[PDB]
Formats: sequence, structure tokens, C-alpha cells
Amino acid sequence: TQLLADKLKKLQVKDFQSIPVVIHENVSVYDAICTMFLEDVGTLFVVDRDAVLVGVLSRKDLLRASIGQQELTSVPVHIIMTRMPNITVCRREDYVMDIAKHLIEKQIDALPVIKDTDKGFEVIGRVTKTNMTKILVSLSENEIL
Amino acid sequence: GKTGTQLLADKLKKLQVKDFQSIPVVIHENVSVYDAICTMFLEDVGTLFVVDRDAVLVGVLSRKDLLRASIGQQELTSVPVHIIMTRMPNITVCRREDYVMDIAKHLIEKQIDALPVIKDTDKGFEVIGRVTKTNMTKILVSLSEN
Ligand SMILES: Nc1ncnc2c1ncn2[C@@H]1O[C@H](COP(=O)(O)OP(=O)(O)O)[C@@H](O)[C@H]1O
Ligand SMILES: Nc1ncnc2c1ncn2[C@@H]1O[C@H](COP(=O)(O)OP(=O)(O)O)[C@@H](O)[C@H]1O
Repeated sequence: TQLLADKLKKLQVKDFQSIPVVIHENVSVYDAICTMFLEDVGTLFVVDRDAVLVGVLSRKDLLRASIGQQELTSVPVHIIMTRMPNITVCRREDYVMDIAKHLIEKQIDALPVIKDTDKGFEVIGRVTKTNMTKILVSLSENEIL
Repeated sequence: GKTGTQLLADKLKKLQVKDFQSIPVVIHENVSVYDAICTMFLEDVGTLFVVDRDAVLVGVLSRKDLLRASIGQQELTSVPVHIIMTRMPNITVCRREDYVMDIAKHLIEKQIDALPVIKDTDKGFEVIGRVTKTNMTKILVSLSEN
């Protein structure tokens, strides 16, 4: 059954990514939490003015913040975001299997799908445990490839 | 089925929760929102299950449930979690003998991350395990290594 595993290891992000949810880095912690409920997501991708990736913000970053009791309404998200270097990203041609393992090796719920531009790492989707769970329902229902 | 991907599908459909579950992380219903937020970081989970004086399921709590609460206009941080829990009977649960992929549809269709695994007792559901999207993602990985 090794060529079957081979073939799964070649499913690509292109086909299984969700949209990106992004915020500007100069947005407040309060505003980012708001966006989190409006978009009903679990991770936000933080961008700079033009509009390259610069960090990420999970439910736990924000909860940590709101329990910290700084002036939330004034406090910009670059203060608390997880920053570049230093985020696990992927690209549309990356294999979902690899991505699944990163999500496990690194215990995070989502990766950003970036694109190498003449601006930098721009954000063009996400891939998350939900995507993985969907790919896993699709296979059990024999609906892939 | 006739094909490789069909046989793969066939085994996927036969996997039961009992073999793909994580420990339950469980709090009492008279604990504060603040304590819940702490337990949540301590145990490093995204869903706490809430039980009563008899150890019987009474609700769930997600990370966003507690985020919403901790920034409510009203002070909700000091209040008991039963004020703010998603209550029974509108919690979706599962049992050891349930098929994993039946549970994967529920996670997706109902748009939740975890289902408590429970045991029927004459007094209600006893929490005996956790099933989440992390469990699900591990099964995918295993497909590629195994
Ligand atoms: N793609 C990522 N790359 C690097 N770090 C991340 C990434 N996504 C989240 N993180 C950080 O790692 C932690 C894990 O958060 P995550 O697993 O998404 O959910 P949560 O914090 O809601 O339980 C958070 O501190 C988050 O900011
Ligand atoms: N197993 C469940 N059954 C019923 N409701 C749940 C269950 N798990 C979570 N919920 C509720 O559904 C909403 C979404 O939960 P979930 O996706 O798990 O976390 P979050 O709110 O961080 O996105 C929350 O209000 C939570 O109380």
C-alpha cells in the first residue's frame, strides 16, 4: 500500500485552502477580537500597510490580552501578535500532508498560504485543521482524485 | 469497494472513537470564567466540558466563549461558568463505539472543534474522552506515514 500513501502525499494546498482573514498591524486588540467574531474564525493574519504578512493572532493571544487588562481599545495588535521570522507559512503548491504534520509538530490550528511577490509574502489563503478534517471526510467517502 | 481509494475509504469508515480519542479535560459548573480561562491555558485545550455535582455533563466552553465573556460590557469574568456555558440538551456528544467519520461530519456540519465522548449512566452523560479536529488531522498524517 506504499504507492497509495505516495499519491496522498501529493495532494496540494491549491485544492484544499480556505480564504485568508487579515487585519492591518495598526488595528487595536479590541478591533481584532471583533473581527474574530464577525468572521467567526480562530486565527487572523496580520499584515503591514503594503500588505505583506507580519504576524498572527489566535484566540489564545487575544484571551491572554483581555485578561492582562491593558487599555485594549488603544493597544495595537503588533504589540501582541506572534511575529515574523517566526510563523509557519505554506504555498499553493505545498502538499497537504506536509502541512498536516506542521500543524501537529507545531500544535497550531492554521497556516497562512502566502505568495512570493515583488512585494514580499502576501496572503492568499489559509489551511487549517478544518480543511484537514474535510479532506478526511472526502477520503472516507471516496471523493478524491 | 473495488479500488485502492475505496478500500482506504472502507477502513476510514470502520474506525471507532475509542481508538482515536484524547483525555477529557473537565471543570465543575461553579468555577468562574477566570478559572476556566486558566484551566484552559494550563491543560492547553480549546474545549472544556462542564459537569455538575454528580459529574454529569451540563455544558461546553470554547476559547471564543471565554473570549466573548472576558470582553462583555458586563463583568462576566467573575461569574460561574454555568451562566455562560453552551448548555444541554444542545450539546453534541458521542460514544466509544461510534464511527470516527460520523463524528467528522458533525465537527464540520455543526462548526465545532470538539465532541465530548460520554458514557450513559442512569443520571446522565459521564465524560470519558475528547474528540477534536486534532485527532482528525492525526489520522490523515497516519494515512501518509502508515
Ligand atoms: N501559523 C502559525 N505560525 C506560528 N505560530 C502560530 C501560527 N498560528 C498560531 N500561532 C501561535 O501559536 C499559538 C497557537 O495558537 P493556535 O494553535 O492557533 O490556537 P489558540 O492559541 O486559539 O489555542 C498562538 O500563540 C498563536 O499566536
Ligand atoms: N460539542 C459541542 N456541542 C455543542 N456545542 C458546542 C460543542 N462544542 C462547542 N460548541 C459551541 O459552539 C460554539 C463554537 O465552538 P468551537 O468551534 O468549538 O469554538 P469557538 O467558539 O472558539 O470557534 C461555541 O459557542 C461552543 O460553546
